Amino acid sequence: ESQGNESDEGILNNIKSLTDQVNQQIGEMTIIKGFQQEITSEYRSLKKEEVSIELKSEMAIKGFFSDIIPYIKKDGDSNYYPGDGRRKMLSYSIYNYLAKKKYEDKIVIYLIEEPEISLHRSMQIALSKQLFE
Amino acid sequence: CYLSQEESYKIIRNHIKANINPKFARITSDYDFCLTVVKVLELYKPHEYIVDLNAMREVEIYKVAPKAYQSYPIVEPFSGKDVEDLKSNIKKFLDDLMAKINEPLVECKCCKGR
Amino acid sequence: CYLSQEESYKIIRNHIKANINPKFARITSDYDFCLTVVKVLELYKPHEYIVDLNAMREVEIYKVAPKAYQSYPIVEPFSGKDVEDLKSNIKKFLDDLMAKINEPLVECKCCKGR
Amino acid sequence: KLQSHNFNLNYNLLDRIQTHPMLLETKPCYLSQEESYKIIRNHIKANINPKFARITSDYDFCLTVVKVLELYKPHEYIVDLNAMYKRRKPKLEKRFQTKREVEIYKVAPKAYQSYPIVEPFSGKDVEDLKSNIKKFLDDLMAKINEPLVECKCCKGRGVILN
Repeated sequence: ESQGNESDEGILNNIKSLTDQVNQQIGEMTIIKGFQQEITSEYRSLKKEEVSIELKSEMAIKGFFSDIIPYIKKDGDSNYYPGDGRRKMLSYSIYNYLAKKKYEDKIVIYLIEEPEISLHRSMQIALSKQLFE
Repeated sequence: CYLSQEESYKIIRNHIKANINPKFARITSDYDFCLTVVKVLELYKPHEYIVDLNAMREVEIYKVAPKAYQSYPIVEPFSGKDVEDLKSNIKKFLDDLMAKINEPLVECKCCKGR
Repeated sequence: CYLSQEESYKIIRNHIKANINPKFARITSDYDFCLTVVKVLELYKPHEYIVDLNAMREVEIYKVAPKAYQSYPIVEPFSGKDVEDLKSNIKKFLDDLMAKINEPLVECKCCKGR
Repeated sequence: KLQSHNFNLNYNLLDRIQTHPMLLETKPCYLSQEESYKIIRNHIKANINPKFARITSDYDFCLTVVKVLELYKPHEYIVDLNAMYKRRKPKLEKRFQTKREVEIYKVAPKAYQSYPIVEPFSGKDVEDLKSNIKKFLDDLMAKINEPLVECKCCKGRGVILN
């Protein structure tokens, strides 16, 4: 939905080149080349089909967009983490973010059923403020 | 007698990387499937960032690829009636290509490179 | 006025890229987190690969990172008494460093490159 | 003298019509693609010196022989067994290597990965074809049996005849 300028297009093409090089570098390893060469022979012995078996990274084939996910990064810390309550809270902000700018052409009705399940009481008050204030 | 499509690309890359002048041009994308060398739209060469600490539009020139890849221009296979004729042709094309890439930047006149 | 780690790495990278001699050395990894320079163990520069077609050990000098990354050496943050002391210290550091990069290869005698 | 050839061979389709089958042998001939690869693979297996060079991958679709060269000073470096995964902390380990192996010759009977396709053997005569095969066969073997020590004067870099 967002607009893509020329600079973003250049970055998009640059990433595709980087992922392609990643797949090319994987095929250059000895242990990778050794396995896929012999597993090809095993397959050929199984069935006289003219095919070859290659080991490629799935993301480098589908593209970076395929497996991009949000990471809750605490400030001052270089580690990236997939806590649990913060995941529930941030999952609501995605709903908050979408509510602002996703469905501008339809009436959106939210059916929120038992939000308090496995939710800390401080987070319940936070959700209460979102719903009514 | 003509060289292969991939072999034609291989020699240009290896020779461009050889005589490339960082003063005028820079190589950005250097991959087995694509190549992109751009100019350095920037002032005199020695010790600029150093005087910066003391104080306190990018343009592509050549884009080639052995095979159809993204929007990269396709490479052309060096074809010559005689092998020495091919050798003369391959050299002349390269100097013509690479004198272009090392050509000093225009002074920019009105806007003074700003 | 002591320069911090990150921008100290920046000026070396920008200086190395700007004035390098591709005939003598090349940059393998050029990233904001690491930088690697290697030596071209290969002959005279003009058209070596273009003549052998008619007939038909890697070494690194400088490795540096602004922050701890893999096995790259940590860049030292430039320090000095004043601005001109930094400028003098930075200048001499770059030249002696980059003379090592652009130093012509050793013929190495008995192997004669083989 | 007859053909006296175990390996079968082919001729041009157009030039067979005007000739006699007994007169085919003296005419120009070419070998089969897979046959050419099979000849090279079989000879290499029987003729390479195990100490000088090592064959890494021999298959019906690919063939790779690398040159083993011994560094006089035993090379020492550090490897990481956790380098395949980014998240966990690195763990270093010492390894000594003495035989540095470089790829020298590789070929395939047909297009497979990046392997170069073997060219068929051609000759103006069946005996001329045999000599061409023998000469190329000896050339490849000679490249394989090159001596191997690294230069004390020229530390690193490459090899010197010994």
